[PDB]
Amino acid sequence: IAELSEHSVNTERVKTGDRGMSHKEGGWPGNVDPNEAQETGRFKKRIEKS
Amino acid sequence: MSEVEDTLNRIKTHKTVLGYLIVNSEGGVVRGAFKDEEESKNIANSIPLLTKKARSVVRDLDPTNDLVFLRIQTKLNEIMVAPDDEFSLIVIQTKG
Amino acid sequence: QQYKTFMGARVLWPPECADDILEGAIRETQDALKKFEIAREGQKIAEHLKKYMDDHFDPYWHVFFGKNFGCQAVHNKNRFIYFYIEKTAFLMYQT
Amino acid sequence: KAVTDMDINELRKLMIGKAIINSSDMQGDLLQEAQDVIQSGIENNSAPVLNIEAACKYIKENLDKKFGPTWQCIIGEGYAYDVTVQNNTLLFMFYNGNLAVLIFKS
Amino acid sequence: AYYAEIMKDHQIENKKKKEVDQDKKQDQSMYSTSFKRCCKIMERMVVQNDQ
Amino acid sequence: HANEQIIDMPENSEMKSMKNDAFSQAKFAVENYKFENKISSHIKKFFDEKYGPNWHCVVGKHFNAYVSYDSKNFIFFYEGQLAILLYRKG
Amino acid sequence: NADDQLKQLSALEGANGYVIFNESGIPLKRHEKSISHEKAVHIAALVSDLWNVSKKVIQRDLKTPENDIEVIRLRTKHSYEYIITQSGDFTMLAIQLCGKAIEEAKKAAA
Amino acid sequence: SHLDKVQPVIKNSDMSVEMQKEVEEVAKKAIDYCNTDKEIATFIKDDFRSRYHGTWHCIVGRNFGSFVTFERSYYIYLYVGQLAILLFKTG
Repeated sequence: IAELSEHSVNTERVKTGDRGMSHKEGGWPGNVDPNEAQETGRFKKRIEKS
Repeated sequence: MSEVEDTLNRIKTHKTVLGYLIVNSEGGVVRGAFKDEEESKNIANSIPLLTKKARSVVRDLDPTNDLVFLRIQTKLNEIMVAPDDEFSLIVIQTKG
Repeated sequence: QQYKTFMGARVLWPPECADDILEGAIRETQDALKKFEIAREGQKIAEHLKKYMDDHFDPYWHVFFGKNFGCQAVHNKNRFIYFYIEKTAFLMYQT
Repeated sequence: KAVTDMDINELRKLMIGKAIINSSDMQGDLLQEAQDVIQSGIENNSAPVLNIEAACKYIKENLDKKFGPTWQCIIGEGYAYDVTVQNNTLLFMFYNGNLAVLIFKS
Repeated sequence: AYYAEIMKDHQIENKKKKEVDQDKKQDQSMYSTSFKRCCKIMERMVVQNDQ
Repeated sequence: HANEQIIDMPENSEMKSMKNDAFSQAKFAVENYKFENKISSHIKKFFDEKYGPNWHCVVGKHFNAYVSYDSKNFIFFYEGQLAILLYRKG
Repeated sequence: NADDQLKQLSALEGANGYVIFNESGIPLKRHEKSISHEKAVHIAALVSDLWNVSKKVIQRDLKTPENDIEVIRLRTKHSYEYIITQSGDFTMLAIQLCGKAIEEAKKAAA
Repeated sequence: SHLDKVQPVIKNSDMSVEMQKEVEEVAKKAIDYCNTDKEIATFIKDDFRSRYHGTWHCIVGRNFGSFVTFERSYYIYLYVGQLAILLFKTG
């Protein structure tokens, strides 16, 4: 008999991130926050300056 | 009947109208009365998709209220469409 | 766990099998896969490889390749070969 | 009276706990399980104002434990999608008013 | 879809306008009453633009 | 839903204990451990305990395999979505 | 000065609401009678698509080079009338009624 | 000048800066090519599936929300005007 040795090998399971994002809001810029009233209110006042 | 087939003949004969084209609900040509065929084939495919897309616009805001009549206005031309469930009537009138 | 690239193939770097049996093995799979594809008729290419091992090396080789699986097997000293190629991972061990 | 009296703003207000199925690629018995969980799930974490993230945190975790590991579920007012799925792994049911629920198993 | 289930729930004054249509295959197919309205509206609106 | 299996187990001479414990263990092993490698470690360890050593089992969602086994010791069954394969050799 | 036009637009007979959009899609200014920000985000998504689609189609699918759309008048059931124009980058969607619906709206107010 | 106007914005991008830049162009190219929203979803998936292989799922619309299980470093969420192009690959 030939001396035996056990080795386990498993195929690399691709990593499974879980993330939850809403798009109920409209399309603003990045620097501006859609929820915050200040951020929106200024950006509207910047467009009206033509 | 003289009444649909006459009124359709009348609006064609009417001055400053390029042609009236009836589109079937399945994007098909029932009657097409333009000069060049490329325009008529192009209008047969392109415009009834705009009217279905424009129907979804009015529908989202109020899903009781359906499209009765759509009029686009271009630089040189006007494009007027009277959509119904069975058929859609399309016209191209040059602006005075 | 640390893999490595030798003879255009992605093998477990500490080579469990002897480096001659491993080289000839990987090269035969690459020259088998150049003919028959894994996607279509994938059973045939395993049976081709299994018979090949018994001819050139000791008998009773087990052959196991898939896009996704996980096995713990008992094998002989220096008779265990586990290598990735593109995406498909090929396991085989002598008994 | 009846349909004529009923306006959109009356229809939505009249009835919130209605249920309506559009597509159904999944098997008859597995729908009955999911339908009960998503309806009870959304109404719980509907909160004062409907947190669409919160809804799909609950539905994601529930449907991971209940069936399989990689289960993906998205809800919205309106959207377009093309989504490759396994056979008999997909249910598309929208809740009353302006809520479209797509659930599938990848 | 939602509206279809409400009509099923409350069958009170079932929707008429049965799909007999005009048919006839060729030589004046439908071209008749909802479409007449669309033709009449189109005529007026064509005139409107010239006047 | 396990439409097509391959059962090549003894069955006769009260060796159904060695076929039934394939379907029985698989179900308990898969739901608890939830890791392909660790299944093949559990099912093997059991079948070695009861019916003596030199069993090899390989568990995967999608795999190809051709192998040599000991006649009337090889069974291939789908436990739910997963596809478990176990057999003796030596 | 730029507010007085919004006041001038409600003054025109039939006018329910108005909504202005940037090139982006954000609503700049809306009426108080039409819903504020909630509908204004909704009504932007439809018209910005409807415009860009029609803008595109007339230059390509009609095979008419150099012919940009100026106005769009969606007439509907009841007496709604959705007028879409474009001055420079910005666009807008007015909503008027007709004598029958104006009279109905005045009776509802009374 | 319409490509300068749309100016596509990227709220959440769990992806490399090089692969992100490619999505911006495809996202712009998709909208100006396509006549309806259903066509946008179809064009994005098919273009990425060709470039990078596997099982993509693309969703785009006005108002929605998205809890999903994805291949880590294969998820982007960009909104342009009122359209949120959401693409994610799964194993």
